[PDB]
Amino acid sequence: ERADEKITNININQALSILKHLKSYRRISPPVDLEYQYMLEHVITLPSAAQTRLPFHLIFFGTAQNFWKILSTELSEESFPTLLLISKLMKFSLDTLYVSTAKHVFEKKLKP
Repeated sequence: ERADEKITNININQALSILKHLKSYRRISPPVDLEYQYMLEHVITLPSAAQTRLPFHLIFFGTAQNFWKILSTELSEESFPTLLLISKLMKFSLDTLYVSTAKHVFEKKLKP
């Protein structure tokens, strides 16, 4: 950003809020096989931070399919506002998140 070169296909003006939101959020689930596969394509040992946070490479410039594969296992009532705000900043389809959250809350909280 200091270099002032927005010619790259990767955006820079929006990732600062994403990093803060990811730092403020704590992951509750073990890493999914998608993260293992993406890390083993560019082989590097997974650090311990995979147990507490979400990978930035698969979120920012990754596909929305990866987005919904990763946030599928992270759905909860407390995580719903943070993930909804992230999806607002992702400019993705909020309706899929709403349907998935409704089904998850029905199954985990309303069913018992």
